[PDB]
Amino acid sequence: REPRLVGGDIPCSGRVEVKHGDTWGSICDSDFSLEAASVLCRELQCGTVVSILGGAHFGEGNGQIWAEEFQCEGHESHLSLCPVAPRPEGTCSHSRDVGVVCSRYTEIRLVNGKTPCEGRVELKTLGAWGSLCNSHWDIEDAHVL
Amino acid sequence: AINATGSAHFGEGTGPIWLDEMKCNGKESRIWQCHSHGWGQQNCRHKEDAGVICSEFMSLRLTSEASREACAGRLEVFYNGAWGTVGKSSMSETTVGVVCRQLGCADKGKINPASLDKAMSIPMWVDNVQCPKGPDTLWQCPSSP
Ligand SMILES: *[C@@H]1O[C@H](CO)[C@@H](O)[C@H](O)[C@H]1NC(C)=O
Ligand SMILES: [Ca+2]
Ligand SMILES: [Ca+2]
Repeated sequence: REPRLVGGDIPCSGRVEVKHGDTWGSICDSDFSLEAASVLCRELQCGTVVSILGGAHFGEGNGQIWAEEFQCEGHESHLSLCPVAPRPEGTCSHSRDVGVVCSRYTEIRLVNGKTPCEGRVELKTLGAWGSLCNSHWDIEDAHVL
Repeated sequence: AINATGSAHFGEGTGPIWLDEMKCNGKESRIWQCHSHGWGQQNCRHKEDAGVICSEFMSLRLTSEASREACAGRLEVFYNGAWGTVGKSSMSETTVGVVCRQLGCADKGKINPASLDKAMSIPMWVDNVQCPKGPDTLWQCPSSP
């Protein structure tokens, strides 16, 4: 069970697509719960689920849509270990694709520094790149970066 | 069958659910042969349970003007989804006692003549009831067909 997020400009927000070993397929909204979404953000290294958006808000998914329904405890590391329950085929359509917005949305990089690990801090927000202010920037911030 | 009871009306079962969405033509001899989603596959819970009321389900009560159930009144028996009276022929003291003890009114009892008012003039289901010594319930006493 390999999940991924597509169709989103935000780094940790997009439409849910689960790979069943070889094929990529979308997930219907009625088959996704809060516990399953929390596992998906954790597996994708995005931290915490913020919202669950149905109706193909992030992007009209293509390909097949699986009728598998996730019955998730909530503490599973991956979607693969989470028990699921099959359903009769053809239950859901394309217009009800599930979307997930996780927490880790900020993107920061270091540029123009000769070393890849050293450089001025640049942060992208509202569709533009810019340089972070030095004021109130200290060693604790630097270590996390 | 006369009724198919749902929503755990009869009771709540603790065992795991074995079948889901049973579709049967009604003529198959064994319950297994009917179509289902899969053996041991389910999406319900224990709160949903299936009950059945068969044709030969018998209950006993006394009908009176004041109350539907009373310690004195007309004797009624329930069979094949219908209520029926019982004839007075071959009536015995032991049979009267067994009727009273089954419904928890008294130990012995007595037969009073017919009252002035009778409800709906329901038919007779059984006649010539002869009760031996020993059976607490009326179902064990021989009678006419
Ligand atoms: C059984 O079905 C009959 C016929 O529909 C109905 O009158 C009766 O109320 C039902 N009994 C129960 C207990 O559901
Ligand atoms: Ca079902
Ligand atoms: Ca059926």
